[PDB]
Amino acid sequence: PRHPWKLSFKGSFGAHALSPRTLTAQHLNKLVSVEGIVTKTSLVRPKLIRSVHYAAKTGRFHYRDYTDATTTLTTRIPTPAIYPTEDTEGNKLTTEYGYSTFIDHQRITVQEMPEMAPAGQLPRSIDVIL
Amino acid sequence: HMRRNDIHTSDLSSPRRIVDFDPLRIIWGTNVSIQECTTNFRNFLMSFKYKFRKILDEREEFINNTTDEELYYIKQLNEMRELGTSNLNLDARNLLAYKQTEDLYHQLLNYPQEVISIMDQTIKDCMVSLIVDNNLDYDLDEIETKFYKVRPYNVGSCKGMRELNPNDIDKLINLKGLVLRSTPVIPDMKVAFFKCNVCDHTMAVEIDRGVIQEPARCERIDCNEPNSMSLIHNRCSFADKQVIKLQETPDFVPDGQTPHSISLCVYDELVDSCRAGDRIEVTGTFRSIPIRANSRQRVLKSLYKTYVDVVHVK
Amino acid sequence: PLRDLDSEHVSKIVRLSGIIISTSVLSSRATYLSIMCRNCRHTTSITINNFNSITGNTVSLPRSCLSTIESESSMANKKNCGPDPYII
Amino acid sequence: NNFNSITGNTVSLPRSCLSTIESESSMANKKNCGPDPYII
Amino acid sequence: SFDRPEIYSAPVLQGESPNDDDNTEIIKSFKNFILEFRLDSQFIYRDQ
Ligand SMILES: [Zn+2]
Ligand SMILES: [Zn+2]
Repeated sequence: PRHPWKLSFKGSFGAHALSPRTLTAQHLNKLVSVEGIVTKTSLVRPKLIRSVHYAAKTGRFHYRDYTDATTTLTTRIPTPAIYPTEDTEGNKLTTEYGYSTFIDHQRITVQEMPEMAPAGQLPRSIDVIL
Repeated sequence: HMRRNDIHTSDLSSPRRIVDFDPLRIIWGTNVSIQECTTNFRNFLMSFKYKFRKILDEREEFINNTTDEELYYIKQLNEMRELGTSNLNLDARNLLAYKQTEDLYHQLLNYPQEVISIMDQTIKDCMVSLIVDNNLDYDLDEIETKFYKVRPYNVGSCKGMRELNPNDIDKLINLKGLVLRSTPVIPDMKVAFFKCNVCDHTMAVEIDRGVIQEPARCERIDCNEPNSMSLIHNRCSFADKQVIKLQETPDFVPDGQTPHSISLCVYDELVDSCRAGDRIEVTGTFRSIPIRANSRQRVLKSLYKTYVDVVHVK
Repeated sequence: PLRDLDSEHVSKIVRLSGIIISTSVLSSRATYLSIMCRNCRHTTSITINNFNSITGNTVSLPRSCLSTIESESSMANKKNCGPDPYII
Repeated sequence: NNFNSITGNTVSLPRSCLSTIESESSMANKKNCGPDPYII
Repeated sequence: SFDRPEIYSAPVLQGESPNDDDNTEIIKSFKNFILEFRLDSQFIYRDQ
């Protein structure tokens, strides 16, 4: 008959089925399943992935790709590529929304469920990026 | 020498802003000709009678002989010379009444900054000519040192502040409102006084469109130390500026409009002329300035702040 | 004459006669040079029109990136590119 | 092995690259990595 | 995600009185010398 395929996981996690209170730093850099209650749900914001620009003098379409530490599991060199307001030859670039790509981004706060939270102590929470 | 702070003055003698379009000379950005406006307002001052205003208002059966046929502004200028008065209150509809000034009325509404200065200059010239021509006993010197200013009013319908548009900036507007409070008298710097630290040489610099040029080096030929002029804040001269919070009560209110409150600035003699709680009618030019986002930075906000720069209060 | 050159002729146009011992090989100077930031990817152009100096670089690459001071982008994506971040 | 400090980095990333001072390779390929060049 | 704001100019007023030490006046005088110089009957520098 282009987007890369992602993965999702189900099944028993054993010692990785945890709680926001139970999460410590020994579980860092590990795949964990966390049961809780959502308290904060931030605004869904678009994140620029590739920006497409037009040079009217040469009549050409350029592009630039952007990345951060959130989208990748393996850390690489942080290379901050600025937004190109001009090309190599010095011509002015006009940005082309609609041809640029934006990926929806949200962050939620998962707090431990009050049913299995301690009845007097303050609850613990974590941030999840979707 | 205190000048006028209600309206920023314009230099009639200077040909800087003058551009010729084809002769006839026009201030750049306007359609105002200095010579033509001076001649038209002079003819209006010599030849206005209140029966013209009665004719304009379609009020014919109410015309009387002892008042309407008398030269209106001639007798106002006579009694203004007699009392030492330095202000002329000009009704804007009187300009529409006269045949030569219906253009000038429009030029008064669109470009008050140049037109009001033109009226001030020709009022001073007429003040001189009224004692030169009729050979009065008054000395010319006190008339010359006196600075005469005009206050136009009744400029039109009192449209709401929220019904104004950005193309109405620096136009004469008229607003009926209620005064809620006023700030104390604020000193605006007009002349700055600098003294050299090592030779005590003092110089005074006038302000130029809100910017004071600090002298980097001492003006004397003997002393030329960089960064030696220090500003003394108490030797320099200031001007009065007051901000009044007005609760506008317009004639027409759109659907679901909750009344707002504006800030209006008065200067010089008009300071403390408005107390809290009175219903007044303010005419003045519609101003907008950018507001600094932070105190430490000079990065200004893109959205402008609008206020009314007051000319006349009724 | 070459022996009459004094300190009063410094930075003045003088006319002097003589003979030539040696003409050196042609060095390559840069008139227009385009530069790119190492990691910031900021592109800049330097045009130089003063080539008459010897033993000293009167015009050089900037010591720091010029993207921050320009504030060209509304997004403006502490980040420091480092000392001498431009490549020709 | 010391986590008992508060309000202050007793142990931090090195200010400069440690490849030059070690001289681990016989090649040793002026080159400066820059201030704070290490990433975690 | 906007572009570069641009700065541009246009001559409107006459400006201040020109000074012979100004760079613009020196450039204009040199331009006049190049265009208007005659050796005997021809513009040698313009033709050159
Ligand atoms: Zn001094
Ligand atoms: Zn950079």
